[PDB]
Amino acid sequence: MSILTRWLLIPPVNARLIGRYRDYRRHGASAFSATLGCFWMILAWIFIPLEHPRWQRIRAEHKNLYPHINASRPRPLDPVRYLIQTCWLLIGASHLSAGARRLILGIIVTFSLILALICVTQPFNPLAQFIFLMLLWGVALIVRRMPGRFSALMLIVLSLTVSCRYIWWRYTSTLNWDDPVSLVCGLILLFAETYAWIVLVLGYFQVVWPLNRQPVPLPKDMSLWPSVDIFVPTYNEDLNVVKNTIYASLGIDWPKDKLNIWILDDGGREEFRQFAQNVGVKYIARTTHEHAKAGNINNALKYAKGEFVSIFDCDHVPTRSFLQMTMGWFLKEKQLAMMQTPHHFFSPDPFERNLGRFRKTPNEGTLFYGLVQDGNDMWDATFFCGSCAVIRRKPLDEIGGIAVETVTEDAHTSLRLHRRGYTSAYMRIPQAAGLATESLSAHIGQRIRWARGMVQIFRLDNPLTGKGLKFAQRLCYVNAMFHFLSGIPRLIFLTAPLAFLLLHAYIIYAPALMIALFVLPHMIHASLTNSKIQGKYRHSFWSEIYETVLAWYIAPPTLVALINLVEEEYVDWVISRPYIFLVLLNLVGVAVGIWRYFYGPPTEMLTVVVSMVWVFYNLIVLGGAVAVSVESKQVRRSHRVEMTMPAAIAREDGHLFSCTVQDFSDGGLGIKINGQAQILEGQKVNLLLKRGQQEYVFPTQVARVMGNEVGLKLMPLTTQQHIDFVQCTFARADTWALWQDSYPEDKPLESLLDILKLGFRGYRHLAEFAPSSVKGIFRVLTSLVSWVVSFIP
Amino acid sequence: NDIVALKQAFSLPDIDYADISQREQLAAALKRWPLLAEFAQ
Amino acid sequence: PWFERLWYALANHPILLAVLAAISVILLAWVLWRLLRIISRRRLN
Amino acid sequence: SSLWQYWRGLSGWNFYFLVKFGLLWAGYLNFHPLLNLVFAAFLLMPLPRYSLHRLRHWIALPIGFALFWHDTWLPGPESIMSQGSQVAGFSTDYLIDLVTRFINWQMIGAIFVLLVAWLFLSQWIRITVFVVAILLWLNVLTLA
Amino acid sequence: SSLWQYWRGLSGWNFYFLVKFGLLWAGYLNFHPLLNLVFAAFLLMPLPRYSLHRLRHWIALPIGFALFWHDTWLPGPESIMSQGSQVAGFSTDYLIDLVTRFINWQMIGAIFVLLVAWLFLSQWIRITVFVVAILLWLNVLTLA
Ligand SMILES: Nc1nc2c(ncn2[C@@H]2O[C@@H]3COP(=O)(O)O[C@H]4[C@@H](O)[C@H](n5cnc6c(=O)[nH]c(N)nc65)O[C@@H]4COP(=O)(O)O[C@H]3[C@H]2O)c(=O)[nH]1
Ligand SMILES: Nc1nc2c(ncn2[C@@H]2O[C@@H]3COP(=O)(O)O[C@H]4[C@@H](O)[C@H](n5cnc6c(=O)[nH]c(N)nc65)O[C@@H]4COP(=O)(O)O[C@H]3[C@H]2O)c(=O)[nH]1
Repeated sequence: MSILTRWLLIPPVNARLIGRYRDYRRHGASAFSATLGCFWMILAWIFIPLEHPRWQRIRAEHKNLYPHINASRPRPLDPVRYLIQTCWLLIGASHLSAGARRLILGIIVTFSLILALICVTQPFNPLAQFIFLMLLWGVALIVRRMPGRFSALMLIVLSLTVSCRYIWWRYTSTLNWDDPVSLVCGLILLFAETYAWIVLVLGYFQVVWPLNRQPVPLPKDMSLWPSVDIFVPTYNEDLNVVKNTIYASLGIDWPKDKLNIWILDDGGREEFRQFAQNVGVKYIARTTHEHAKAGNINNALKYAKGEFVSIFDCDHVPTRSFLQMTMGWFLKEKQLAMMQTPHHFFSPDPFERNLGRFRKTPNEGTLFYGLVQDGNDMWDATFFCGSCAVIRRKPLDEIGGIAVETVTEDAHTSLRLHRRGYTSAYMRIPQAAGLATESLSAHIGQRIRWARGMVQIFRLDNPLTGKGLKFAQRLCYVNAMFHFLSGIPRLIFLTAPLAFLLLHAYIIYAPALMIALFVLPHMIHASLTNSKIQGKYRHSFWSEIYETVLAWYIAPPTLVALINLVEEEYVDWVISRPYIFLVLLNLVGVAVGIWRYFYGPPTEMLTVVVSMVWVFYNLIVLGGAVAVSVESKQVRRSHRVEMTMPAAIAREDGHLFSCTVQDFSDGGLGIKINGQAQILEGQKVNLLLKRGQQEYVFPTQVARVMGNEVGLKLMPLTTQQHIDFVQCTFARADTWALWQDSYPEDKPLESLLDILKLGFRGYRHLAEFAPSSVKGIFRVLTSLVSWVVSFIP
Repeated sequence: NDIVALKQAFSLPDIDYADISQREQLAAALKRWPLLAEFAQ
Repeated sequence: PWFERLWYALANHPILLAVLAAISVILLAWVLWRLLRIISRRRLN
Repeated sequence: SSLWQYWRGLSGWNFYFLVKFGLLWAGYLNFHPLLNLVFAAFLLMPLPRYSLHRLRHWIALPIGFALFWHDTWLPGPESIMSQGSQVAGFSTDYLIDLVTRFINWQMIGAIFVLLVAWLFLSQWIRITVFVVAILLWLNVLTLA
Repeated sequence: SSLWQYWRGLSGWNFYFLVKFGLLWAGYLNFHPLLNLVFAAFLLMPLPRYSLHRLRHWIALPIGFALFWHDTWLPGPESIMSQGSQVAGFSTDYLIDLVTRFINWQMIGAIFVLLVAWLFLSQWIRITVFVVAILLWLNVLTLA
């Protein structure tokens, strides 16, 4: 029958069709798909001039710029996608006297507050409110592009005016006093939002003015420098994690006559005793194990004799500049009794490891140790955070040592020191790096312990109502304690629209337009103000993910306390149960809402849309939370730190070649050689590292050669070689500061896109494994529709 | 050059760094080799 | 009714209220900036 | 073998057909679908040489001009040739005023907008096949 | 050329067309869809050289100014030229009162917020396609 085709169709087109059909048959594509593709091709080339060289040049780089379209994979409704993408592109764009000064301040402040009260309590019609919204939002946007602290204050005040307006409107004209069911839940949501507003106001106060304390130079004479004792308390950590801490301590740039390093062991392990004997540091193994780490430190204080005590965790390695950058203030302020240093984690956190964003997004704790403690510094409320700190022993002996009551002993002892009149200080430069939690369960547990301790301090010591303590200190401490009571409001927020969608209950009795015109400015201004203030500390919309991960596990213990090596990828079902339950509830709500959009009253058309967008936001948040709960592969014994240093390699025949170190770990290095000079996968190599102008040699064995990249494994080193290696790789006083300074800034829209992709990735992750089999089908359907829509944006 | 990197990164123009490790190594070297001790002092 | 009178005065004036709010924000920011500078200088000494 | 490059389309004459169709839609043209379809077939009919194609275009330019003139309601050129003496006998200022009054700027603006839209849509809309389809539809309407 | 990459868009004239559309919606305009469409086609006419593009913009600026003046309900140039001497000879108080009554702060605020929205859109959503579509819709509605 090929003769008929040859006669009817010109042979070039016939050959093209036959070849395309054969290619799609070999790839499994349907013959009907090939026929439809050819029909579209011919109808286009006759109804669309594809001969234009402009479109040919666009097609030349179309694959690189738009790799989401495949010419060899036809799909139903392809021309609709082409038209939609084309429409998106065409749419898209390609001094004075005291009394007079006080009176002037009084009049200015009262006038400004009267104007703010008028702005807050002015009823509007929707158009007037919208104009007000656009104007104030534009003012915020303009002030955003203005570096400094005055702009931060302006944004704080503007946000406070907007939030006070929102709360005033909610408390005046949203509570519907008609129903007994549309009242209790509405007031519950109102109380949740009032708590959130209070937390926001106290946080704005806390970081209103970071102090930016600077190190004070030490005296030139080395005989005036004070004696420092370093404590390293260990209970069950392996020696491989404390060795680097001890080696970095032995290399601290402090006079060895005035530096004693102690290893505290609550396990009575003989390996630690022998290690202490070999390296020359002290050792204490108490017979009675009471009060845990606080008791260990107290027993150590019973023997140590030094002016200052510096507490280090097992995994935290100090830089050599730590004592020189810290001790200056203790000799300047006689009242000082505590100094704090940031906590940095070179190990990838569970979020960073699982979600694949390690060096892109900032760490969870760099907002606290980067901005919050600096804010607490101004009000003299910088509390002990466990490690990377120095305490003067004379004040610490008066208070009876480290507090032993709560599980968070550091905050308690800092609170006692502040209540006895002593001050505290904070230094911003990261001078010690530790290991992050190895799993989501560990993060949940440590946060639970911290929250339990903070609630215990709130119930027992009660910073609000105690003894001599400044009001700013009270506010800072109560804000830190309230931060851990946010689980219940988060649960309310995640389960609020399900009320109306499931059981008709008007939580907010206002038209959807007015809700959009009042709630939205609050959120927009809060996001902008935080993005300016906590700029290189936390990306936008990420705090909700952490909050929702913690909420279900922090709310029960906090409430009770108020009353009284990944071999294979897997999903932590036990940890992820609450997220899956909330996803099921929200999606059954969205099914009911889809029903109500048609079979419900027509007047409730925008309200259902508002509830549905709320449910969609909830689902994105919970999907990100689930995405956290899948553990990525981890077979590296030691974690690697990406640092670029020039180096050199020495062979046994005496040839030296230059190389660039790209990453280092406890027992290896990774280097890059321009051309793969001379190295094989078992040869011994001497590695030359420079610390300033001094060069150090370390024996290595080659483990992997993959072209330019070479992996090296460290040979058994002596103690001095260990110290030198730590001083050349880990305890460098430039790695952590530049690490924190290299964090990208906060882009709210890009952050939203990343979080949406993360939620989609989490849904796809759960589309593979399923605890309750039934959920499998639903998850697969959701992922299917979601990627179909993504292909049709 | 770590201290130089810190100074270039975050202010710190008046904190003179006292490298006590280098001084202790130099003193031990002067004690160990009498030639260096003779020429230095 | 004085609050009613004040509201009716600016019932449909969003531009004027935006100007007043910006003025209040700038002035309160200046006062807070002065106070926080004073407290910061006293804090570092 | 690039034998397909002998059937290129009617790029350059698509504006002609579009203007004629617009005039027909506006009622200012006496349309002959059969003659237009014959002209389109002649234009789309290939010639062995590119120089022969240029010669065909040069021959069809007077043919296209004559067809456009005759499709309009203007009187035949023979009457103009006969009465040129009488026209010259009339005052020239009155003739200038009359020709300035006769020109309709609305149609000129519409023609300019159509030319711009044809130069732009020659990216997403191949005008040759659409013109052929519209001409076939008009021929079918006039036949049945 | 092969590409004709000269359809750069209306660029700043999107705000001009948006202002015209808003004034027409307010009801203060004697809109001319044909003249607006011709002006838009003139602005979107592809030109090879950038110097010709700049010259076209410079020439179109007073043309657009005159078209905007014509499409309004303000009196024509004859009245202005006849009453300029009287306006100059009038007292300052009457001129100040006339200026105050002529300026509407609501109109100024609407124009400013429209300009800000146009800036935001032109940063994210281009406006040439929307302006052309709106002009075509208005022309079709008026002609039909
Ligand atoms: N035999 C051997 N080969 C090594 C080693 N380190 C790197 N490679 C090789 O280099 C590739 C690039 O890995 P990367 O740059 O570390 O970037 C890695 C890393 O970011 C991540 N990754 C893979 N496995 C692990 C793991 O066990 N732990 C961690 N933390 N990340 C891992 O995935 C990326 C891609 O890794 P691959 O697809 O496996 O491809 C790896 C692998 O072929 C090593 O210690 N031993
Ligand atoms: N900084 C650095 N160190 C390197 C590199 N290559 C090897 N090492 C060091 O050499 C040790 C042995 O690695 P291996 O023999 O390839 O044997 C490796 C390899 O089989 C596997 N592995 C670890 N990470 C990766 C990875 O990213 N990708 C793959 N494909 N395998 C990995 O786990 C084994 C244990 O590796 P580790 O526990 O990391 O212990 C590693 C590490 O200390 C490198 O490119 N960079």
